[PDB]
Amino acid sequence: VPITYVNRATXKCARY
Amino acid sequence: VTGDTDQPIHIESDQQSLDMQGNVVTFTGNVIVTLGTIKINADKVVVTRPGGEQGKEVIDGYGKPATFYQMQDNGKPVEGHASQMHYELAKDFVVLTGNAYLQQVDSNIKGDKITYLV
Repeated sequence: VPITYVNRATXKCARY
Repeated sequence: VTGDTDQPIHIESDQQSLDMQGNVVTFTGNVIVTLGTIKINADKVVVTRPGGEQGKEVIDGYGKPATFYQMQDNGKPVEGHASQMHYELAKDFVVLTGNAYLQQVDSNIKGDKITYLV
């Protein structure tokens, strides 16, 4: 699968 | 039901900047790498892939300055610092550059350029 990460701004996470 | 699908490495960011003229990603903030019984941290991380067929991921990171941290079952955790630190994932290996310090369980080492294990 592609890279995925969480963000200290959005709270919800995402793929690259 | 629906939800997650896979998390083989956990990653977080404070601020991302994507190259809308090409493809590269600048990371900024407190980027974490989780891998087995080690971790790495930086502000700056960059993501590149110099070979499509063999799926050849590579990253690096510094400026914090970048450090290792290891938590050890025998009560002997270990760490180190560098001016530059790379993770050649497509080579199973890690390298430090510029004022590379590592402490082992036995002694320390401090020099130009130093190899590290997973």
